[PDB]
Amino acid sequence: SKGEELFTGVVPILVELDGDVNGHKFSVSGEGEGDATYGKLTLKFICTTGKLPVPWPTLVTTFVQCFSRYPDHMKRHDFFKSAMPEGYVQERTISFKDDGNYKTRAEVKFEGDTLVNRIELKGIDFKEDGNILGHKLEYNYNSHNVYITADKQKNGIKANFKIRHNIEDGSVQLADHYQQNTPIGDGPVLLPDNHYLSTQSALSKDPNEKRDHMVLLEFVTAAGITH
Repeated sequence: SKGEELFTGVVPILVELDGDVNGHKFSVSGEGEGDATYGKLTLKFICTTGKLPVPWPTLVTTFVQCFSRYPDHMKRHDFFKSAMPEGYVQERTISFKDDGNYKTRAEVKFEGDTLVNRIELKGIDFKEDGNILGHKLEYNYNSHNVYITADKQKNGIKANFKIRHNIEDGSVQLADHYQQNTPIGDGPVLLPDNHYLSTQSALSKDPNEKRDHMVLLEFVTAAGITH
């Protein structure tokens, strides 16, 4: 794709989110960089409204799959880069098992040479002292597979997957994800064969940062196709 060429080096990233979860209104700003050659993401997020009213891990998937490493032999399946620079809309429903749900709508596109992810998040149906609003989730993150399929009538893709959030009692909080992506621009985009993205993420804290924040290091590789 022409789009793919925009990602052969290190690209700066900005993330901006506004959220409302059970009437708790908040905003997050993130900065960092992506190196799709290595499937690599490094960012730091800050809650600019004070304390984040949900656990940081619950927002990781919402906070740029154009930075996934597509093996050369899978180039023709990379929708995400193909939509650039004009970008794509990304919508999800995230269903926290036996708790509430997030619905997210984001636009991912270049502003100059910077890759931007602007998100609106709405959460409803949460239990006041469930694992989310009760802040019972561990500050860590598991490794997943994101299953992608073409969505031809939308000129885009769908994804489904199961995120597992460890609970502080040793249990697990499932977050079912359903995702739809639609290109914004008029250039050709790639409609992929079925495949998946293999993810891993590490969460940390900046020892000098007293605002509520998250440091994220993530690696993602496309897989599931042999030739």
